[PDB]
Amino acid sequence: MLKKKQLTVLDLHPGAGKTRRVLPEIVREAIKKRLRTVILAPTRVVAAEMEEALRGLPVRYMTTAVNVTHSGTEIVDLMCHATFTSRLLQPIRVPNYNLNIMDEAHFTDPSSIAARGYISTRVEMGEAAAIFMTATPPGTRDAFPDSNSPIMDTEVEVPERAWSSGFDWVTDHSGKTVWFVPSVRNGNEIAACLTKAGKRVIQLSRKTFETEFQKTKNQEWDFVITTDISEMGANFKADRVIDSRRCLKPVILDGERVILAGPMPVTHASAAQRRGRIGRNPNKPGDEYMYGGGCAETDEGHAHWLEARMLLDNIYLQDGLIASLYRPEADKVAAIEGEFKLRTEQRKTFVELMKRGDLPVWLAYQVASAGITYTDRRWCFDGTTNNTIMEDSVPAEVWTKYGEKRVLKPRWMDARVCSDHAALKSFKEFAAGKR
Ligand SMILES: [N]C1=N([C]C(=O)[N]C2=[C][C]=C(F)[C]=[C]2)[C]=[C]S1
Repeated sequence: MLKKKQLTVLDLHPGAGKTRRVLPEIVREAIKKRLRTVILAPTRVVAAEMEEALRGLPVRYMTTAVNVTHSGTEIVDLMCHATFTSRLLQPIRVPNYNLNIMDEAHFTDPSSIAARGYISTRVEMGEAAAIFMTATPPGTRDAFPDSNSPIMDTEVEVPERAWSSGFDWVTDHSGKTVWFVPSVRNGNEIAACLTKAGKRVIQLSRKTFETEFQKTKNQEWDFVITTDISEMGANFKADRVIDSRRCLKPVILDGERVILAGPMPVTHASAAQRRGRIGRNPNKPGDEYMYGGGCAETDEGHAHWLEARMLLDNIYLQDGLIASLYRPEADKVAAIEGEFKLRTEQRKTFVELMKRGDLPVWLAYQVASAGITYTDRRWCFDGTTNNTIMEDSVPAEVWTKYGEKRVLKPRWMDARVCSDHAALKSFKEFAAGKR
């Protein structure tokens, strides 16, 4: 496993003990063999759970989610998938790790796909070893894998809007339910319907994840309404999962705009991870999984794989060489390796637009490749009339850094900057030059 030139996929079923049992054994062996090691966590929540499982082992936590005093003698580093990809992109020196361990290696965010591509390329070159830990590796076709205890699987119509009748089974339940919705806006509507019926609801999404997840431990709740982010190792002490089996898919149209297509079916990997939140306790057989549609390979042509190539084309590997995507997920995009490689100054703009600007990868690339500098926000206002961003069915307006009231009409339209109130508020602040 730990020998150079080897990539191992640790594919034990969900709840089999990959993080709490297998991971500390691997880390202990890596420290014994003097292997400079990196452990990659999908989120800050998982990074905190990993510290608990690794307590007593000398690990340098490169995240503010863990409060530890490092001795300076650790040869194992732990950081989030995004942090690893970010440090590779920035001028900062990243050690050439002998062993690369990725937990929740099924994560399909652009920085996670790019991290897999880089690490797998290093292993292919015979320079390093890697271990990818996931119950659902890329290409998996089984939405119903093994579990610690039997699960009641039921195909049923699941609401995606508020309802007045026809779904008594949803509210008649007396336990705790984790409900996967296709979007933040869809979750808001269902959460309001359940709150009106007397239920205590917590909502989770990528932007509110660390703060709102704490509420699942600190208070009594009846429902957790979440997007696909809870597929990445978040654990709940729940009795039931309700799964719409739907997700939004960012799609690049004619290479000039990004729309959020769907809702459409999730992959089998996503369905298995959603179901995998329950059936984890061998002492409580009969947790329920209610599912509202079929699976499909909706990752083919998904913007995230093209965005992963934009990231990889701008990471130094060796001379003019470029890291390829991890082989089982390479056909998800039709791209030319190196097509997105930027010159030094435009690359710095690209990185700053993502890191400080908080823009999606595709949108950051359009701005940087056009030769626009980070602080120049004229492009947020000079697009075509069809790129007008709407807020409450009326064009969104902002006061520019010059003091002029203008309609938000970006030269490149990426639907992710206005998919919910929180995203549109952050994009308005960016267009106004507030960051
Ligand atoms: N899962 C769930 N539930 C059911 C149960 O647990 N059951 C049992 C136990 C034990 C035994 F021995 C037998 C059975 C409820 C709620 S959640």
